Amino acid sequence: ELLKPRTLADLIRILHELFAGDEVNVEEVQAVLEAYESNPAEWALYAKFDQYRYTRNLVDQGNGKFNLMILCWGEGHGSSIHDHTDSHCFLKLLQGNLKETLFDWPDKKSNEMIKKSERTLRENQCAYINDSIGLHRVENVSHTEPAVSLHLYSPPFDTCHAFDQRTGHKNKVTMTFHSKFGIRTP
Ligand SMILES: [Fe+2]
Repeated sequence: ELLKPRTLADLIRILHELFAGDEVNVEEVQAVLEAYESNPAEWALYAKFDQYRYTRNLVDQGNGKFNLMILCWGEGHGSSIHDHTDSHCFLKLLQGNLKETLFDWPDKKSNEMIKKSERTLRENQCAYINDSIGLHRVENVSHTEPAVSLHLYSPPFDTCHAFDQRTGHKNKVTMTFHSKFGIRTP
């Protein structure tokens, strides 16, 4: 029975229960993420920014079924176009706005990937992506407001592919945590 999380802690407890089994219910997960009201005090600790690019901050390793991490996007910061390694990927805005651009999987040819769709994700909004849906690029296009987001991936994945918008070629990148449980990890 899905309850409203009062707090991040609560949220994380509910997530552990939802992931106790081995097959997830995406809707239910998205609904509890959406229902958590962003409270900066509760996650301030994980919101470590870098001047030059966005940072991944590990919050919870999830008894091995999922990662939960906070990302921090300075003004004009953005990701590349990427997939999610056959995993589920939820994303909640805790603060600010991100622009998400979805691409279709490139065909084997070398041509400019073309954007399926585009949308702004607002605070507390929770979005869901997986590889059957497509690839996406997330950016903070704001010139004045940093953005912070909450990301859940299940199962956890170390690496993903990044795509060249031009040719659609892809590289395996190994995602690195800026911090882990509130501790900076170079
Ligand atoms: Fe992503």
